[PDB]
Amino acid sequence: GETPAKIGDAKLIIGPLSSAWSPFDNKVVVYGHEVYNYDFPEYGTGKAGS
Amino acid sequence: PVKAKCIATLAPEPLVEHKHRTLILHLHPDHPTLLTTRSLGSDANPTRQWIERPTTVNFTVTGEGLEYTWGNHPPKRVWAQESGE
Repeated sequence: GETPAKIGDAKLIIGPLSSAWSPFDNKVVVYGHEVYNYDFPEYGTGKAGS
Repeated sequence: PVKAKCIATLAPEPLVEHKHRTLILHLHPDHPTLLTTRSLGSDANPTRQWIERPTTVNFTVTGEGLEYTWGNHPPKRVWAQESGE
């Protein structure tokens, strides 16, 4: 809520929005286009098969 | 018909995981595998289940022991005494 964007002629300031729901979780896996908000175990640890 | 020893089957090894008198086993076969056990008490309490879908299973092991048969892979055995301190 202090960024303008003088594109056109008008100066416009937006937000910050109140609805801070990031639909992404903290931990996310990503695949090509299908995005999975998955609790991936970690680098360095993942159990075999898992 | 003769008693040939076919070159034969084998299922991928299990993932042994410890708990208190309990075997969690994340398991992941190639094909449907008949798993089964024998709680070696005079209470047998055996189990049988063909496993083709990978499955984390559980086994209440007793004090004296249990055995474990991942397919025609040889039978395992396990001491589960305490772990609850």
